[PDB]
This record gives sequence, structure tokens and C-alpha cells, in this order.
Amino acid sequence: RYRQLARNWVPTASLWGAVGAVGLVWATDDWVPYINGKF
Amino acid sequence: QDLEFTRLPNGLVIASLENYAPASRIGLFIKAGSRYENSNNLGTSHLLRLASSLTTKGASSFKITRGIEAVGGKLSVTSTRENMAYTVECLRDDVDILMEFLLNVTTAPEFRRWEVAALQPQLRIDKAVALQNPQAHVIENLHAAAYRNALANSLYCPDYRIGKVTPVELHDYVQNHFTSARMALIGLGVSHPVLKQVAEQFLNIRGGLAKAKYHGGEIREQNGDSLVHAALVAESAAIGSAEANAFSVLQHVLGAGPHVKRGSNATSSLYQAVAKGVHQPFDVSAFNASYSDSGLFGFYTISQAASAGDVIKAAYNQVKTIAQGNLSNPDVQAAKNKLKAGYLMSVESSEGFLDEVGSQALAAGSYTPPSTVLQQIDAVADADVINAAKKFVSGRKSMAASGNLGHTPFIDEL
Amino acid sequence: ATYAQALQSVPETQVSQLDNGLRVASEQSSQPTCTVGVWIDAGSRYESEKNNGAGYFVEHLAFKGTKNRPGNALEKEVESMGAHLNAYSTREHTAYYIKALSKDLPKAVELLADIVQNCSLEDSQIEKERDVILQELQENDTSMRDVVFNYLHATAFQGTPLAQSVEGPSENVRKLSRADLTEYLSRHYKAPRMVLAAAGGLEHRQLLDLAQKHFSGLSGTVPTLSPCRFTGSQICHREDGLPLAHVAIAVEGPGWAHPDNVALQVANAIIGHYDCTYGGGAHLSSPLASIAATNKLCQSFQTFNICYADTGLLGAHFVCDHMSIDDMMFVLQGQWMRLCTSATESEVLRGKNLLRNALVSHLDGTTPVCEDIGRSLLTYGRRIPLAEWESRIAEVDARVVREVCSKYFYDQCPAVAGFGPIEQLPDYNRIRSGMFWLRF
Amino acid sequence: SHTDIKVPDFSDYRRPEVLDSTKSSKESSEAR
Amino acid sequence: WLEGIRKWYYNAAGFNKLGLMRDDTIHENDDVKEAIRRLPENLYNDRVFRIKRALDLSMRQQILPKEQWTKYEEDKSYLEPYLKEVIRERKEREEWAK
Amino acid sequence: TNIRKSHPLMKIVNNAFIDLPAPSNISSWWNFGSLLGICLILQILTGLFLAMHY
Amino acid sequence: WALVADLLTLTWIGGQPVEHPYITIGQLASVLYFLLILVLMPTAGTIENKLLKW
Amino acid sequence: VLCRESLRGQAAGRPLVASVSLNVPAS
Ligand SMILES: CCCCCCCCCCCCCCCCCC(=O)OC[C@H](COP(=O)([O-])OCC(O)COP(=O)([O-])OC[C@@H](COC(=O)CCCCCCCCCCCCCCCCC)OC(=O)CCCCCCCCCCCCCCCCC)OC(=O)CCCCCCCCCCCCCCCCC
Ligand SMILES: CCCCCCCC/C=C\CCCCCCCC(=O)O[C@H](COC(=O)CCCCCCCCCCC)COP(=O)(O)OCCN
Ligand code: HEM
Ligand SMILES: CCCCCCCCCCCCO[C@@H]1O[C@H](CO)[C@@H](O[C@H]2O[C@H](CO)[C@@H](O)[C@H](O)[C@H]2O)[C@H](O)[C@H]1O
Ligand SMILES: CC1=NC2=C(COCC2)C(=O)[C@@H]1c1ccc(Oc2ccc(OC(F)(F)F)cc2)cc1
Repeated sequence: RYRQLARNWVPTASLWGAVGAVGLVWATDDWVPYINGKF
Repeated sequence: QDLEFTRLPNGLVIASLENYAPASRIGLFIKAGSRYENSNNLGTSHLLRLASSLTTKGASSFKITRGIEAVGGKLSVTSTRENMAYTVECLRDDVDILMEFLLNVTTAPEFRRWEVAALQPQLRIDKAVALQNPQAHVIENLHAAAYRNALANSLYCPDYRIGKVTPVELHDYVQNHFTSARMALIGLGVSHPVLKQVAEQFLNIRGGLAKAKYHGGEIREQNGDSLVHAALVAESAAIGSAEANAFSVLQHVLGAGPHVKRGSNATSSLYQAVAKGVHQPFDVSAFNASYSDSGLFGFYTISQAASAGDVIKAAYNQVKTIAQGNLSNPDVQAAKNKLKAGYLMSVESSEGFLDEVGSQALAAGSYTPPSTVLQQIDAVADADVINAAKKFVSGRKSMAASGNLGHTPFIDEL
Repeated sequence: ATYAQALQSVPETQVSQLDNGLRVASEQSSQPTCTVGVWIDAGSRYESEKNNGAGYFVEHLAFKGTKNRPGNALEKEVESMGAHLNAYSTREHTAYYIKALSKDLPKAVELLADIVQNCSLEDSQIEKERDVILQELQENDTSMRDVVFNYLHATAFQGTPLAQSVEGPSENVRKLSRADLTEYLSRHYKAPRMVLAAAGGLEHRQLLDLAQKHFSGLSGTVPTLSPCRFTGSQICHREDGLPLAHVAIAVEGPGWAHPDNVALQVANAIIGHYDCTYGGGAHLSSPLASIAATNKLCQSFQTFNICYADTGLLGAHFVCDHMSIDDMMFVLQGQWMRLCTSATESEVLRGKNLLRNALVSHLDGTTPVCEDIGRSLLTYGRRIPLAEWESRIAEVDARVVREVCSKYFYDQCPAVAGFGPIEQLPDYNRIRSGMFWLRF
Repeated sequence: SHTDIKVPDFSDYRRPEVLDSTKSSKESSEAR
Repeated sequence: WLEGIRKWYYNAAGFNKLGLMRDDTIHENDDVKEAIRRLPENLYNDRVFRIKRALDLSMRQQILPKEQWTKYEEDKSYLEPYLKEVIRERKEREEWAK
Repeated sequence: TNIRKSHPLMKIVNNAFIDLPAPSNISSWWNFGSLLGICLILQILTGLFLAMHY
Repeated sequence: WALVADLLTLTWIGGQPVEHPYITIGQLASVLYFLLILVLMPTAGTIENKLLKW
Repeated sequence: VLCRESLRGQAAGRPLVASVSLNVPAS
């Protein structure tokens, strides 16, 4: 009940998943315009 | 909107009043105060007061606390020398849940070894905090000085016993004193048929059951507070005697405390009596305690340490005045109006009313409406008041003090 | 017959108004006793540096003789009626009030009216009350709760009148002139800023008549309140010689009128209050309290939401061992953080229920109710029915508690006050970093 | 008395946005 | 029968050879810690001893005389009641917090 | 009082390897931890010497 | 001890060329290894528990 | 306590009543 009535880390872990995605993609170096889109 | 009252065959009184308020409040009152301890189980009722959320047959220690808090609850336990009282407040929709708790704690505590062991140091904490108010020093000693037996017992466990109250002792105390015969189940904001029902099934505890002998004594506590508390009392009258009402009026003549913030107390015999000579910090008030089978009446001083002789004498003298005749009707009218007013005000609340109705249920066996009480106060004669004062001056004295008692007199110094 | 329903049945509060502007409010019941008083929008917040403490000085003189009942005549009449006369001063409000028999209400109202208006203020009595206040100040200096809270205000609203003590600085108490008390009373005790309130066995009609009869001479002819600027700040009176440390901490709150006070009080109730006599201990509902009991982190603590006009102090005060200050602060901030980010439905239901019970059970007997009437008309400009309170509480949920708490707590700068052996009281920067969470 | 502690003047160190003792600092809180 | 196997197993296990009872061998998690903590003086000191005894025997790579071995029939679950209740309590607090 | 118990460096060594409460009954199978330490020191020394020449 | 012996066997197999019968001995030894750790010794723990009336 | 004003109302006239609670401080 009260865990599941948590699941307030779902929108925060959404933003942390983009940090993980975008972070690995920055550290590693097409369809983002300007940045690398123009090698 | 009327108080309903019933007594079961087995002696259990039930009083209720459907006032259709948003809050409901139930008390289970019990002839189980400190007076019922003997020299062997001193402090047990204190522990018992502290113990109300220990595990019961019906609900865990965890469940009592969480369950009551869930619904905005309150469970609470009061002791005097003569009674204990278990009170539950809540929103009216949840009295079911709280009654369940109240019945558990009073009907089937388990007092497990480990929980009781664990609660022991609380005795010291609760006691230590209490004794911060120096009134408690004086008043507990006073009772000890005055009596030889029951009313002598303090409400707070004596040091030598902290750590040493046992499960068995807790059990005995409950089994021996929480009996249908010695309980009153009071109920504001609930239906009286439903209280009867509950009490018939759940408060069917088989009746498992000395006069307090006032002797008179004196107990001194040296420290260096530089303010000296002292109480001086003589034997009084038990509750329910018309003598009792006489003393109550004498109390309000002499003055039992202030009616005005920062007040001069123009109307308090005692206060003005002291103040005609001693012009510095002090306080004084008539003390009146009326119990089942006895009473204490007198006054309490708080004086400078050096001044205690001068203050206690000035105060005692004022009572001698009343005793030797000097009491106008103006004065006694003022006294009765005070007592009458103060009584009605003391039952203004849910709290106060519940305490009064439950109090009476044990002490008599009945309800006295406020109107009848006021009649009984009106019914006291100035002669009765002069008699009560006479009784004090002439009666054998008990005294207790605490402070730097260098200039504090012994009884036998008048 | 349910709680819902019971709320509907609660007696109506009635309000009327004189031509001079004085309001009259009452709740009627079938009691033999009543309570009646004058509430005034006056206090330390309306005082300048020069006249600070006047409101307080007046309260010492309030009952010491009128022109009509000189000297002790005032108190004599009250004592003999069996009636009870009291008073109080906040930063924003002053009250005088009498508890008496329903039968004496007309006489009571007469006495009140005599007190506020024809207060005699004798030169020689002023000289007496001078030393009394001075000594009361001495006694106050040994109340750590008093001192820390005074300090909280002093730093929280520094450079304003909200920073000022009610009692006034010792300088002012020594110097305050009879003339100055005159100015103050003349300036502030004015009918549109006063309320005659009462509960018990009484007829609203009759109260209103009595109001008209005794109070109508009162002037209604403007001291209004500047906003008060709140400041993130710390005041630390380190005094190792005291045996326990007091810490009070608070963020800027919304002020009397705002609907957030409901959701905030729900949240405050979740976190709660604790004292080492509290029976609950480890099993307690509040994590702060169970943890504080379990680990002996403190003797006591309370959450508070102190309300003023258009500002406030929202936080907590704790008293604790010289070595637990940091641990205490950490757990407490952790609570605020948890409520801002992650408050559960269930615990919010609990907070609701606490506040429900608190409101119902507080308003019990004539005095609390008389005050509620009086202050309410000063603060909300009306009395708020119990049933209204209930429907605003019912509104609050998990999301609302989260959302509101974030507004006031999450990544905001607190005001901090400690007194005593506070050597371990977290550095201000560490405190401020504790008002957010890197994980969120 | 302790009531005669007044908190010193901080004018010199304050952000300009928070100088006005008669204005809410909450207006400028998001900025700061 | 089931009981035939259980009795063989008991002797195979062999804790009985050190004069231990089954409950002495339970691995101590938090629940067990607490059950022990609720043991009355008699039962606690007895356990303290049995284990001192076994540990000292383990050191010596020795066992007791057969006469002295803990008998399958005589091995009471001294701990279960204390422990069943510790666990009931825990399960309750778990339930509650959801 | 006693150096082994006080001195910042000696305290650690004392607590670790002198006054450490060990069970009475650990077997030869508990030798291996110390032996692994030896192995490690052994490799480092012999290693260091080899590396002066390799 | 089964696991221990199996690891002795896995070692023997690993020193051998990839021919019959060793390919199949190795496959079996590999199965046995994971089987023991992930399924058999967990189970045994539990069987033992039941043999002890817990 | 350093003044009559504050001192007054201390003189006892209530035989004592101890009250301890669940979630309200003792008195
Ligand atoms: C059919 C025909 C074909 C045959 C094939 C089929 C096979 C059928 C037969 C079955 C064979 C497999 C089963 C194993 C044997 C049966 C069970 C058994 O061992 O019962 C013992 C059994 C265990 O006692 P427990 O109380 O139940 O439990 C033991 C405790 O946990 C702890 O006891 P504690 O705390 O009192 O400490 C004493 C303990 C200490 O135990 C330990 O710490 C274990 C290991 C250390 C050994 C003892 C310390 C001496 C240091 C040895 C190394 C120094 C250099 C010498 C050269 C090394 C040799 C290659 O010593 C022992 O228990 C000795 C057993 C050691 C066995 C080592 C296995 C040999 C490895 C072969 C690998 C296969 C590949 C071959 C390739 C060749 C090499 C390149 O008890 C006794 O026998 C009494 C124990 C006291 C020792 C008695 C006197 C012996 C002297 C000990 C020192 C020398 C040991 C020899 C080491 C190396 C020899 C090659
Ligand atoms: C040799 C070169 C090193 C460069 C890069 C090394 C790579 C290592 C990589 C990763 C380690 C990951 C974990 C880093 C944790 C850093 C500490 C941290 O997060 O602290 C921040 C702010 O930093 C504070 O401490 C606040 C003050 C400001 C200081 C900056 C952060 C400290 C370390 C970063 C410096 C490069 C939060 O701490 P607080 O403000 O105290 O608030 C937290 C409580 N709610
Ligand atoms: C865990 C610790 C170490 C292990 C397990 C280890 C293992 C090995 C092994 C297996 C070899 C091959 C030996 C051979 O067959 O010739 C070797 C060689 C070597 N190791 Fe290490 N070593 C360790 C630590 C070190 C350290 C600390 C150094 C130098 C600082 C070192 C230096 C060397 C050198 C120079 C060789 C080449 C000479 C030779 O083959 O004997 N080793 N090491
Ligand atoms: C038993 C049946 C009667 C006739 C055969 C008698 C010979 C003895 C039985 C084994 C027969 C050999 O036949 C078989 O050859 C293959 C190829 O090397 C090996 O077996 C292996 O084959 C490949 C090896 O790359 C693996 O993918 C496979 O998983 C594995 O079983 C074994 O050695 C044997 O299973
Ligand atoms: C601490 C310790 N506790 C226990 C046991 C046995 O069980 C009880 C606990 C031990 O046997 C031991 C132990 C461990 C190592 C050791 O000797 C060294 C020290 C240092 C070293 O170099 C290194 F790099 F590691 F530092 C190499 C060997 C002696 C004793």
C-alpha cells in the first residue's frame, strides 16, 4: 500500500535515466542538431 | 441531552451523555490509587500508570501506539491517592477502536517480563520530572507526615523500588483492584445502551475485593532553595459530609489563590494577613484535601527562607481569627460565590465534566446535578465555617516543609 | 450519527458591529458559565524602537484601578463575584477577558469596558510596575525556551518590528513615560481594531446591547503594518555552563490568511512533538519521535507554525544533550525532506486525523472558544466554522502535502537560534545544504 | 534582560535585492 | 516413517555429541538475537554454558562420552516460543508500514 | 598507562593482532588468511628483486 | 566435497586436449558445478531444515 | 522566581493528581 504509494522515484529516476543516457553519449561521442550533427 | 446512569448487578456504575458532539471521550475509573499499595508493593501503581502501552492479550505494544495515533487518538492515565482513571478521546467515528484499546489495557495486560524490565527506568524519569515542581515535595511529604497508612503513600514510586517492581506485582495489583465492583465507566458523546452492552460483556471482572489512620507528624527537607515551602494541616472531614462543604467554604474565605493576573488579592484573608508586615515575594493559600475516609485542611506558604517563621505564624493567626468568631457575612458570601462559580467552571469542559461524573460514580454511587451542589454550598452556616476553623486550630497538626529551613519553625513552636 | 453530521450541528458564531466599528461576536450554549473579552490588534509589532514594551507595560496596569473603580476596587468586585480576570500580549494581539457566571455577564462586560477605556495609570503605580517588569525580565532570562524563541524572531525578522521582544528592552522599561503609555493606548485601542467576544449561556442580542452600552464611546477615527522582511540567519548564544542546549529553526511561513496553513499543519502533525515522558517511545508513529526516543537524541521537540500578518515561522524547536545537536538536526531535516519529496498517502491521512482531533478537542469550554472568536475576527476577519476547517483538511492528500511543503522548506534558507552548550550545533552552511537532497 | 539583544546591521553585506526591510525577500528568492 | 529418518539425521548431524541442543545451533540473525535477549536467567545461563562446553570441545577435536550426548527425545525447543513471538511482532510492523 | 593501548600507531597493531579477541576453537583452516598475507609480501619482495634485472 | 572433487575434475579436463572422452566429461563437470551451487546445496540446506523440524 | 506577581498561584490547594499519557507530556 504505502510502497507503491511511493513510486515518487519513478519521475526522478526518469530524469536520472536521461542523465545516464546523455552522460554515456557525451563521454563516448548524429541526429542531435549542431553538436556532432555537424562533425 | 441528559446524563444517563445505571449500576449493574455486579456493582459497576455506567454514566453517559449523548451530546452529539464531534468528539467522544470515555473514562474507566477504578478504586486503584496509591492508597491501595501496602509497604510491600510501594510504587506498583506508579509503574502501572506508566505501563498502559505495554503488550496486552488483545493488542501488541506496537498496535496500541500505532492504532491510536492512526486516528488522532489519545490514551491517558491519571492517579490520585484514591483512584486511577484510563481516558480515551477521539473523533466519534472511531470510539469503537479506542474502546477496544481501553478494554485491552485494563482488562487483559500481559506485563511481559521484558517489557516491564524495560519500562523500569521510566519510573525514575517520570518521578524526576515530577519532583521538579517543589509543591510535589511538600505535598507528598505532608501526606506521609499526616497519615500512617494509605493516604500516606506517595503517587510516585520511592527510589529504593525503582528497578524492583515485578511483573507478578503488576498482575496482582490489577487482578486485585480492577474489579467490576470498583469501577465506573463514564462516557461523553456516546449512546448509553452501547456502554451498558460493552460493560456487561467486557467489564465482568470478578470482584477480587484499613481506614486511613491520621496520626500527625512533621517532615523537613533541608536544601538551599532560599524560598521555603511549608504546608500545615489538621485532620479535616471526609467527602460527602456536610462538614466537608464547611471546610471548602472556609478555604475560600481564607483565600485559595488568585482571581486576577498580577492580583493583589484584596479579598484573600490569608494573603492580606501575611502582607500586613512582610512586603516582599511570598504566596499563601488555604489547602483543602477531602478523601473517602479522611481529609486535610490548612494553608501552604511560600516565603523567603528567613521570613518563614514570620509568614507561617501570620497565616496561622488568621485562621485563629475565624475560629474565635471574626467572620462577617460579606466575607462568607464572597466565599460561597467563589466556590459556586469555581465549581461550575471546573465542569465547563469535556475533560472536567468527565472527571467529576466519574469521580462521583466511585465516591458516592450517584450523580449530583450542579444545582443541588450549589444548594449544599448555600446550605452552609457561618457557624459551620467558624466551627471548621475552630477544628483546625484545636486539632492535632501535621506539617511538611522544604527549603533552607533555618528560620522555619517546628510544629511545637506554634 | 457520524462525525460529518456532528460538524453540522455545532452552534453558529454570531457577529454584529457598532457605529464606532467595534465588532461583537458570540457563541451560545446552555452553560451556567461564560467567558467574555476584548481582543485588540495591538502588540510589539506596532511598536517602534522608542516605545517597544508599552503594550506589555499597559498589561501590568490594566487591572490596577480605573477612574470609576479606583485602586483595588476593580479586583475586589471581580473576586467577590467569583469571576476570573486575565490578560495576554502577543506580538500582534492583546486580550483582556473575564470568566464568570452567565448571570454576571452584563456586569462582566461593564468591567471589561471600564478596564480598556478608563484605565487610570497612576504615576505611583507605574513606578511599582516598573520594577516588576524589570524582575520579570530577570526571570525570563532563565527560561531557555523563552530566550531561544525570542532570538529566533530577533534574527529571523532582524531590522523590523517583528524582531522586537514583547516585553521590551530593559532600557525602555526603565524610561517609558506615563505620557508614552497614553500615546500608545490612544493610538492603538480603536474600535475597528477591537472585538468583543464571548461564549456560554448568553444571548447574542444581549451581548450586543451591552457592547453598545459600555463601549460605544470608544474612538474609531492609521497604524497599518509594514511587510516584515525575513532573513536566513543564525543567532548563537554559546553558554556552556547551561546543562542542555536549545535550538529553534524555522523557514518563512505564509501568514495568517493563506490556505497553505492547513496543509502545513497536516505536515507538522505528521512530524509531531516528543517529550521524554511520552509513553509511546520506539513504537511512535512519527519517525522523528521514534528515532529520538530510540536513540536518546533529545529530551523534547515541537514543530510549530507561528502565524503573523503576511509572514511566519515554520519549523521546530528541540532540547537535547550537548552531543546530540547534530544528530537531532540531521534527522529533523531528513523529515522535512521526506515530506517535500515523498510523503505517503497513509501518513497524510494520519496527519489529517491529528489536526482534526486537535481542532475539535481544543475548542472545549468557554475560554478557548471565546479566544477563537476574538482572535479569528482579528486574523481572518471572521470565525471559521469547524465544518469548513474539516472540508479544507479533507482536501489535503499526499500530493498536496508534498507540493506545499516544497514551497516553504525545499531549498529555502532557514533562520536558526541556539542557546547553551551548543558547541556541536551544525554550521549554518551545513544546515542550509540539509534543506535539499542531491538525489531528487 | 536578554530582550535588549538587537541583531547588528547587515546592510553592508546584503544582496541589493534583500535590502528593503519592508519588502518580502521571497520576491527575490528565485533570482538569488 | 518420517520420524525414523529425522532420528537418524539427528545423530548424523552430531551436535548432540558436543552436548548441544538444536536451538543452540541456530544462526543468530536479529530475530534470534532478540529471542535470546528475552530468555530468563535459568535458560540463558544454561545456553551460555552448553556453548562454552561445545566450543571448548571443538577446540580439542573431542566429543563427550555417549552417556553424555544430548538425546533426540530430551531435546526441547527452548527458544521457539520466544522466537515465534519475536517474528509475529516483526511481521506485524511490516504489515503496518504498508 | 600502557603504550600498546594508547599510541596512535601501536593501538591499531595491538587491536589488530595482539589483544584481538579470537575464538578459542578456530582450526588450521583459519591459517590461510595470514598465509595469503605472506604470499603477498613474498611476491612483492621476490618480484622487486626480479624487476631490478628484467 | 562433491563440488571440490568436481573442481579437481574441471582442472583435469582443462589440462586435456579437446577430444573424446574429455569434451563430454568437461561438459558434465561444468553442469555439475553450477548445479551444485545454484540448486543442490540450497535444496540440501532446506531438506536438512525439515529433518530438524524447522 | 524574583517577584510576588510571578510567585503567586504556586501555593498548593489541590491534593496532587499525577497524569501520564500516550502522546501528551506528563504533569
Ligand atoms: C583406489 C586406489 C586409488 C586411490 C584413489 C581413491 C581415493 C580413496 C581415499 C580417499 C581420499 C580422499 C579423502 C581425503 C582423506 C580422508 C579424510 C581425511 O583426511 O581425514 C582427516 C580427518 C580430518 O579431521 P576432522 O577433525 O574431521 O576435520 C579437520 C579439521 O577441519 C581441521 O583439522 P585440524 O585443525 O586438527 O588440523 C590438521 C589438519 C590440517 O588440514 C589442513 O589444513 C588441510 C591442508 C593442510 C595439511 C595439514 C598440515 C600440513 C602441511 C601440508 C603441506 C606441507 C608440505 C608437505 C608436502 C605436501 C604433500 C603433497 O590435517 C589434516 O586433516 C590432514 C588432511 C590433509 C589432506 C590433504 C589432501 C591431499 C591433496 C591431494 C590433491 C590431489 C592431487 C595430487 C597431486 C600432488 C601434489 C603436486 O581427521 C584426521 O585424520 C585427524 C586430523 C589430524 C591429522 C592426523 C595426522 C595427519 C598429519 C597431518 C599433516 C599432513 C597431512 C597431509 C597433507 C598432504 C598429503 C598429500
Ligand atoms: C584530481 C581531480 C578530481 C576531478 C574529478 C574526479 C573524478 C571522481 C568522480 C566521481 C565521484 C562521485 C561523487 C562526488 C561527490 C562530491 C561531493 C558532493 O556531491 O557534494 C555536493 C556539493 O559539493 C560540495 O562538496 C559543496 C561545496 C563545493 C565543492 C565542490 C564538490 C566537491 C568535489 C568536486 C571537485 C572536483 C553536495 O554536498 P552538500 O552541498 O554538502 O549537500 C548534500 C546534502 N543534502
Ligand atoms: C600477487 C603478487 C604477484 C604474483 C601472483 C605474481 C605472479 C607472477 C607470475 C606467475 C610470474 C611468472 C613467473 C614465471 O613463470 O616466470 C611473474 C613474473 C614476474 N613478476 Fe610477478 N607476481 C606478483 C608480484 C610481483 C611484483 C610486486 C613484482 C615487481 C614489483 C613482480 C615482478 C615480476 C617479474 C619481473 C617477473 C618476470 C620474471 C619471472 O618470470 O620470474 N611480481 N609474476
Ligand atoms: C554409445 C553408442 C554406440 C556407438 C559409439 C561408441 C563410442 C563411444 C561413445 C561416444 C561416441 C563418440 O561420438 C561423439 O563424438 C563427439 C565428437 O568428438 C563427442 O561429443 C561432443 O561433440 C561435440 C564436440 O565438438 C559437442 O558439440 C557435443 O556437445 C559433444 O557431445 C563425443 O566424443 C561423442 O559423443
Ligand atoms: C589479523 C588476523 N586476524 C585473525 C587471524 C586468524 O583468525 C582470527 C582473526 C589472523 O590470522 C590474522 C593475521 C593476519 C596476518 C598476519 O600476518 C601478516 C601481517 C601482514 C602481512 O602483510 C600485509 F601486506 F598483509 F600487511 C602479512 C602477514 C597475522 C595474523
